[PDB]
Amino acid sequence: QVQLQQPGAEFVKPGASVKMSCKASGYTFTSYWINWVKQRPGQGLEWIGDIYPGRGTTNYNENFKSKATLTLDTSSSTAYMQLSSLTSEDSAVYYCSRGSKGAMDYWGQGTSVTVSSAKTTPPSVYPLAPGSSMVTLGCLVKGYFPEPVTLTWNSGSLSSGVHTFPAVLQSDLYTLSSSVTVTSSTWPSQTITCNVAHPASSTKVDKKIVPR
Amino acid sequence: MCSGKFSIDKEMAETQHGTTVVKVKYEGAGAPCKVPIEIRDVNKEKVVGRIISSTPFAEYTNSVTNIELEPPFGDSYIVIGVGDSALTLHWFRKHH
Amino acid sequence: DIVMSQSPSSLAVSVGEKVTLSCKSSQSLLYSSNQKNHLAWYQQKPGQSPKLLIYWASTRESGVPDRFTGSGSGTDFTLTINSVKAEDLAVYYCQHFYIYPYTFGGGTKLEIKRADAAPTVSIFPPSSEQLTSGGASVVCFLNNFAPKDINVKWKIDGSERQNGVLNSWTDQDSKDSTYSMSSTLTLTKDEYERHNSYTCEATHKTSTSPIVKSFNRN
Ligand SMILES: [Cl-]
Ligand SMILES: [Cl-]
Ligand code: NA
Ligand code: NA
Ligand code: NA
Ligand code: NA
Ligand SMILES: [Zn+2]
Repeated sequence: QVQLQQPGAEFVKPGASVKMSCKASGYTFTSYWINWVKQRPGQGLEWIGDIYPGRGTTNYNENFKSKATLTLDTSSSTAYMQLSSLTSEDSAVYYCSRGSKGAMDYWGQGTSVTVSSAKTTPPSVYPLAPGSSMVTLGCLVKGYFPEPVTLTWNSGSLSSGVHTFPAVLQSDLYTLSSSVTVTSSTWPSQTITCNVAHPASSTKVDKKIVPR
Repeated sequence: MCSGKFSIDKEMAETQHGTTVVKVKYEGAGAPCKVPIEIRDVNKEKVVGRIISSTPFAEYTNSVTNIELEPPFGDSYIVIGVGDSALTLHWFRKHH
Repeated sequence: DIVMSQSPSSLAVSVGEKVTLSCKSSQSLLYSSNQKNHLAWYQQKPGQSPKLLIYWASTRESGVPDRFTGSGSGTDFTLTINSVKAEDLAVYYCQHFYIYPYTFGGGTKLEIKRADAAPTVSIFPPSSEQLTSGGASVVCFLNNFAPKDINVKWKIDGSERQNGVLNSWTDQDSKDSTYSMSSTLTLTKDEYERHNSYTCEATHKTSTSPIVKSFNRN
């Protein structure tokens, strides 16, 4: 089926540039346009420009004329966008989409770009055990940068009853938390462990929740 | 109107949404000014109301301007500028 | 550039209820050549990429259930959802492709309306590891409640504490249509160890009396 594959995230300093890919499959690549769209965390969608595979035609939003560059590689059925002279204003998710007559009928999952001069900092992971049929445990992930972190329980085999909350930035550092609710009769007999991966710092931390 | 010379910044091309766009670099004094435009069918007969762009303007000497047109099917001719400085571009739009 | 304005900015609707969303253009999106309105609607579920629902104002994209219908022309458009489903929570955007550059509306947040539900409150004292680094976070989960509006109040030895509190809501759950919230009172170990009782009180639409969870440092 139709698919557009983009890298998950990019972390770069101000003044630098970045290049991100958009790999298409499931249809004849030269028959459709590719758009690029920007979305700031809490905001809407902004069209950056488009490019037509084959002919090489490009069009830009005047807002991104000096900021963005759209290119192709027809052999790999890939499209690329480069952003230059980066600032925090450029911190956003960047989607690629397939265009059918101006409508964007398919989308990539988006590449989240963080532009910051802040130092990369791995997360401290703290277990949250209870100080009665179901018991709620948790993990507090504190003092990391940048986003994102990926939180699983028992390496993903525990998914139901999970609430992972959006991180909050306080003083150049993020903090999020995660709860998991399991049957009381089978904890702590059947162990529960939170895994917190932080690709930016090339770090993962596993913390088994033990009764206090 | 705008009476300076016009030149092509990027050759006319088809857009994702069934129009055509051409970037023209204004090389003349008197900006800002109205870009003289006129579309003529194969019979040099003025084809009407197919300039999708709002009345296009040149901002300053050597200012590029995007013009979007909805050319008719078959042969057409886009006259940009006025007088002997006028550019005449040819376009052919296929039915699909 | 063209400006796309959407109203309302947000609304709440029940499963099975009908809803109408608006999108006005600052100029006509109609091509008289083929009487095609260059307008599209998209649905972006939380944490996901946008999905195309309709194009040319009235034409449904393949795979989209017919309960989504597009209507309108010129500069006045509307997307109607009848028999709204629980999984339809999302932000709906309108977009023009009349001319470069394409621009999107501000979007409309579609919240789902379900039966009220009081939160399950759980409190957690600081872990030994954090204390060793000089920190002392007290965490409080308030899970699966139905109306988003909710207040959390931290008391230390029975005195309200507003400084050092950070809150975060999950997005509305797709299935049960509930919300969840984490509230963390971050203290230093120094202050934490000078007080005894720590409490979080959840005042919610579902109860006149607050839901109180507490522990003693003992
Ligand atoms: Cl104190
Ligand atoms: Cl105090
Ligand atoms: Na292909
Ligand atoms: Na594990
Ligand atoms: Na949190
Ligand atoms: Na485990
Ligand atoms: Zn104190």
